[PDB]
Amino acid sequence: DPTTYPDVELSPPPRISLRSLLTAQPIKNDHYDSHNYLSTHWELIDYKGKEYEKLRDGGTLVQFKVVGAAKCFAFPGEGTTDCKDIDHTVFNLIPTNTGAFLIKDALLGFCMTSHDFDDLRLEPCGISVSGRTFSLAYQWGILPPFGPSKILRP
Amino acid sequence: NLSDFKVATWNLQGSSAVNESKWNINVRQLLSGEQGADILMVQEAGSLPSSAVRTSRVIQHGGTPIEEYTWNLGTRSRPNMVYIYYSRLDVGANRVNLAIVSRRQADEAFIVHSDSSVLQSRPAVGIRIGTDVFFTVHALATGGSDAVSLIRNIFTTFTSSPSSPERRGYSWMVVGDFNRAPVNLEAALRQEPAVSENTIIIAPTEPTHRSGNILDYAILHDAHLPRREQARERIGASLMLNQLRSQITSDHFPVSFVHDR
Amino acid sequence: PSEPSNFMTLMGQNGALLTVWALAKRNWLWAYPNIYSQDFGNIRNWKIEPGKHREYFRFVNQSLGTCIEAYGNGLIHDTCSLDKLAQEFELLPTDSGAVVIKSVSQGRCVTYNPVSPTYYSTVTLSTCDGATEPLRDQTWYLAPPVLEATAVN
Repeated sequence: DPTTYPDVELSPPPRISLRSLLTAQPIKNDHYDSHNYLSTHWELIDYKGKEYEKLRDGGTLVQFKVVGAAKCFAFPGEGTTDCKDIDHTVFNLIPTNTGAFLIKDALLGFCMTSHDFDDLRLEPCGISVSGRTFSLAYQWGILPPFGPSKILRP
Repeated sequence: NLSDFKVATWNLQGSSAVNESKWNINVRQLLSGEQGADILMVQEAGSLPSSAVRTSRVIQHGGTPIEEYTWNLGTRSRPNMVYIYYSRLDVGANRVNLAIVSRRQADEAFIVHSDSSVLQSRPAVGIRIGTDVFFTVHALATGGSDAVSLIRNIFTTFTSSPSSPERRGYSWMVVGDFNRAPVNLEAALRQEPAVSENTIIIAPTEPTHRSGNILDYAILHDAHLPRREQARERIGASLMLNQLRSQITSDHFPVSFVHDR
Repeated sequence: PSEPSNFMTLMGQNGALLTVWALAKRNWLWAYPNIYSQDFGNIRNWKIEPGKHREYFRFVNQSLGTCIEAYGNGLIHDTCSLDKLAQEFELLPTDSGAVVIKSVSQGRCVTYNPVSPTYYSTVTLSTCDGATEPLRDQTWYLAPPVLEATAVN
């Protein structure tokens, strides 16, 4: 943007697949055919707003945006909704000692969990999760986007 | 000594849209575990983790900014700390910033300029732990043409023309995005034997960037190795993928420099 | 704790984790998603360490202490030995962020079948072409270990 160093080109948001560590099932968007791998891709963008600070719990507020559209993952997600609808599209990344992530909704401070295939829920996990340990149901992996890829050669 | 530390480097490619998540996803992983870095150089760091706290220590005696912060990677009750030496160079967009994360506090901090660091390029930011000095750099994107002046100037500052006798006994390591192939930088340094014979470039043979290019590595001078014998160094470089538990949130891969087992 | 951070899982595009099935040494390695191997325990978690050689790595089982080793057309796990080249692998980056695991001794990559009429994938070694097909895939994700996690916020 108005960087002091224009020689350094701005970088686009990172592409990821959000998988439950229990089922290894990726969170899908409704923008592509569920048969299309692009249906498992999201852009990780940080939320800069300040209306969720009281329950942030030391986590990092983010949004999972559809690639090439102004739509974001929303919890009771048939699919996605307006990125402008923060109350339903803003999530909270909570770090762990293993590299897995606990993900809470910014609004309620509830934990997103998956107990089995196609099972996705938002349940109260207390006032704070710091120092507490959780099972795979509460864990999410922010991994490479599902699909094809090419080996990088030097 | 340099080989006593596990050094790593990562161009975070921060920006106003995505910066904090990169710190908590990838940086946290690079610093953890038995193989976590003792010192991690970060380029294009944007903002520091929002939980980082600036200390009262003033380590900025020049014009280029350099501040010390502490960052708790663990809980309040069970802390896990590291120091961050932040240089907010990008006053325009605050994204092309340099930083050095250290588990140990720096005995001293340094800023070393090249022939263009006060024109358009970025200076080397560094810290000293005992008799070892560690610098992070981000050379110009167009071939990293400022690299040679940057290495040369650090060399004359500590090794050839030190302002105190101790400095000649300091070992130093310049780590980061050189924006040019190791062999390309190596060829250029050979134009200056004094610099070239007192250093050793340490880089991976695997790509360090999505384009397939090798751009992130280190160049060092071991004060306990004779001129023309730096290649005796028992430090090897390699991609630090053994530290990841997530997608790498930038186009640059983390690179580590560790003592040969 | 401080030891968990040392382990991870190598997850295929199908969510299948490279794992030890038969605990006895020198038995083939397979791939089972966590959902269908919950009783497997930590034999599914691995510690990546530097090999004997600079840019190479070896995988040490969290539960058994054994190492992955290239053997024949597949992988087995055996006693760790830095002098066994077959136990050193290259973690090749890809343009998506996933990795391709290459055997230094063989020069072939860890291949698997994302699609299976069973709950597990067969793991083999073959020409490194970064294929990503329903029955032949060579890409893995360096992911969190299958362990309970403690929030460090």
